Amino acid sequence: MISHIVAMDENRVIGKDNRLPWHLPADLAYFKRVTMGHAIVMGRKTFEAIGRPLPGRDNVVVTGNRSFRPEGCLVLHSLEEVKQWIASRADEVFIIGGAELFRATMPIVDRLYVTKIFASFPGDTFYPPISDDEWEIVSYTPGGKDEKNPYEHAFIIYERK
Repeated sequence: MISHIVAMDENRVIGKDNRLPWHLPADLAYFKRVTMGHAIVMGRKTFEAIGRPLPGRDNVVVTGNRSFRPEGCLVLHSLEEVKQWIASRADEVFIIGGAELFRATMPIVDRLYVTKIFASFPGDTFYPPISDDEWEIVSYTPGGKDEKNPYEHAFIIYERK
């Protein structure tokens, strides 16, 4: 199936000035372990902030510009190209970002891996609302606050009701 994977704070902030306002190694390691060997799908801003394809993942970028063609990535330019690509999928695919792409794909996704950080940070981009009428928690794992991870957090998995 197709899944969203995202880290957000108490107010659903997912970014500030194209960067993350927090640093949580535990979440980066979780993201890496979960996405390893799988396709990750991201918008242009997300790819740009990363700068290069993530190793061990099949990197996919969704942007319209046909001149945008970073090395080591599949680029999907239209709603038709994205659906056809989605239609052939068999393994779990991860949409990793861009509030815009998260919004565009919410309807074809059946699972959300949400890392909730229990703190508030400056933010200018947010993950959309998760409807209680549409989603329900199927897994919840408290995270470990320590010297490397300065905030309480939790790894949550939602699936459709």
